[PDB]
Amino acid sequence: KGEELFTGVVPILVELDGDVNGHKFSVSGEGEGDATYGKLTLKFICTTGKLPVPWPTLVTTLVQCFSRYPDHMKQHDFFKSAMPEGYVQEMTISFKDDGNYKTRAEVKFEGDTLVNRIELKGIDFKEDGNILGHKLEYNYNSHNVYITADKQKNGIKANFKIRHNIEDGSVQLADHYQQNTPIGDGPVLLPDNHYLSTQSALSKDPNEKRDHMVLLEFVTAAGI
Ligand SMILES: [Mg+2]
Repeated sequence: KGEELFTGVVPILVELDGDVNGHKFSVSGEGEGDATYGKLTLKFICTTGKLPVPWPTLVTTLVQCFSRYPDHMKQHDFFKSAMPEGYVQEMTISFKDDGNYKTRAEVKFEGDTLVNRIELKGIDFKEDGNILGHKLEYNYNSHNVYITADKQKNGIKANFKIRHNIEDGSVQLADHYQQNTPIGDGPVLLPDNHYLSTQSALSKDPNEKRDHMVLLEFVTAAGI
């Protein structure tokens, strides 16, 4: 059973290949998760050079199996129930008045390591918009990820709106539509409606010259 794999600290690897308006890039991340505390600590590096989009726009794409599900809600934790075989996570991320990302990720164990492998495609971004113009602040607001069951796909859907702070005081909305489906043929937990309360802090490694992001995140299930 999947939740048993998450009682301790688990190493995490994240590998993303991206193309946004023909700008090709890759990101590699390493860190660890401790679902007992809903806690993630990761460092991401752009391995191809400078990142052509703002780091905050990639946070939702770059492992909700590390959410803390309170004991009384453990029957609603799809994400761990799909492990170790894993799940596919697909998102459409619609940036208001701008372009969109489409992502497809596979999240699964490789040995004792939780791996998130992602392909991201971004299209129809404005050259001097907040994304390609790098007008987003290097910070991150707290959000609720609203989860519903998708019985016919044996999985879940999520809907939420990320509020990215713009450097002039305004907000760039990024609407998210998410679908997750198990990779394996074993049974999974199909949840009642609930949400994940997520808090994220972005920072820099003072000794790192590559383009990078240090992320500390807490994710807690609620709403039941
Ligand atoms: Mg077109």
